[PDB]
Amino acid sequence: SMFLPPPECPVFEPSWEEFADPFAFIHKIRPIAEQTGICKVRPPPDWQPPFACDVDKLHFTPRIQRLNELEAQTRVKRDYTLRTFGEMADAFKSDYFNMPVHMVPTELVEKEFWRLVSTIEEDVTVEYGADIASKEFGSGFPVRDGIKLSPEEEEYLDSGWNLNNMPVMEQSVLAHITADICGMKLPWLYVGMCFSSFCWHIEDHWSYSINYLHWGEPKTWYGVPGYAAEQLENVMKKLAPELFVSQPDLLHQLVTIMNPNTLMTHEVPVYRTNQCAGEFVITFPRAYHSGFNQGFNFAEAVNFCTVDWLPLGRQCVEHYRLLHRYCVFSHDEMICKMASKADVLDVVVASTVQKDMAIMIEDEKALRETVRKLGVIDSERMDFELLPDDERQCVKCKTTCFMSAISCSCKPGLLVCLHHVKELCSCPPYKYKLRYRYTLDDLYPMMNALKLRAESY
Ligand SMILES: [Mn+2]
Ligand SMILES: [Mn+2]
Ligand SMILES: [Zn+2]
Ligand SMILES: [Zn+2]
Repeated sequence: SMFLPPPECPVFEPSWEEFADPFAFIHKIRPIAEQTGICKVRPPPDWQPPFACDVDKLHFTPRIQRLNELEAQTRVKRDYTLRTFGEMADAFKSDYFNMPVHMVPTELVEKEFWRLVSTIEEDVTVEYGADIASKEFGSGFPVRDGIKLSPEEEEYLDSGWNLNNMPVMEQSVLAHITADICGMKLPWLYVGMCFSSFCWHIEDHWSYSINYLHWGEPKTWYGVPGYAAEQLENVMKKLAPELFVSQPDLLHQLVTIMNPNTLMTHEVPVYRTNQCAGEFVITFPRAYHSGFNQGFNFAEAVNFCTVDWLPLGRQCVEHYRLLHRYCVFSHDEMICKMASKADVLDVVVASTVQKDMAIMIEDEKALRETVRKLGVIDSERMDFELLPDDERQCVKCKTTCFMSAISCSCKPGLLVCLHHVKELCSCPPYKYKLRYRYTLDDLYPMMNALKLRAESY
């Protein structure tokens, strides 16, 4: 067996005026949608981006998936063409149900999915496609290519809802990141089949995500609001402890399939939706989500960060430190990069960055005072943004260092963040050097530039 479908998530149907600005729309729906974690957006009937591709020229390496509840799976970063994958996907679904592919009820596929993942006797293996856009397999949305585009492609080129543009818009904050973060700024393409699934997870740095289904059979989603994140994690720790062990890298992250009825039994609020072709699903910061595909389909997704997200982004990095989890980027480095470009920032963006920068400065001031009281006296300015990431992680908590770090000449290249001064080596702290990006005197004028920009209006 029995599956009790969770209640439906909110469905929004914006008008052309409401739809025009994705960021103003996401802010409007936020009080409702953040209570459910996920929501569905039906674009105006006439917003129809053109989907065109040669199924024989689009190639990808499929990923093999075992369908077992509570079994550890890895989040990862053979060859089929889109045609041969489709033939395989259709033959599979039609042979599974002994029915024509389009006649299988969605409620049946859902009930069946939850039955097959819980039955030990069932050894069902599926395949899917998951990767960033490339020359072998590109974006489902129109992109500018040096290739004459049709007027139908031209009108959707600059759309805020074309997922290639969403990151580089001025109401976004990940836009400004100069560092190589391919996984978080570039759209991901997903080629699905019946029962291929995405395990329970949250986005890196508790970011938002937006997902468009270009074509094919529906994608079923389950979502949990951000406020219930720790409640969900506590349920998962009891039922699957193996998933919560410390991992060697970000590549080695462990995720699992878990029946939403198990979460619902433990008082975790869960919402569902069937996303159909031409619809968007938006996930809110720290909102757990999972789901599976109903059949052969093609989706495109991207992470994004609004001004609303900035304080949660800072709380996330603090949460990664407590867990010894690797960061994708330095949150402080992003803030300082935006401060250095205060003159060209959006006014609402400058105002919000200024507020996070004030917290960063006061926390930094307190951390430096504490390390000075531990006996660290020597200091030297260091341009942390020039170091590759693997060369600036705290030995203890793995945090990406930017504002400051502690080094000792006895451990060349090793760094600790200012929370872990006692974890570097056995030398007395007078042998240490405080490496800093900026003095407090450099920071106050950077924050003032944001204030001037924000007060202009
Ligand atoms: Mn099974
Ligand atoms: Mn996701
Ligand atoms: Zn640390
Ligand atoms: Zn030492």
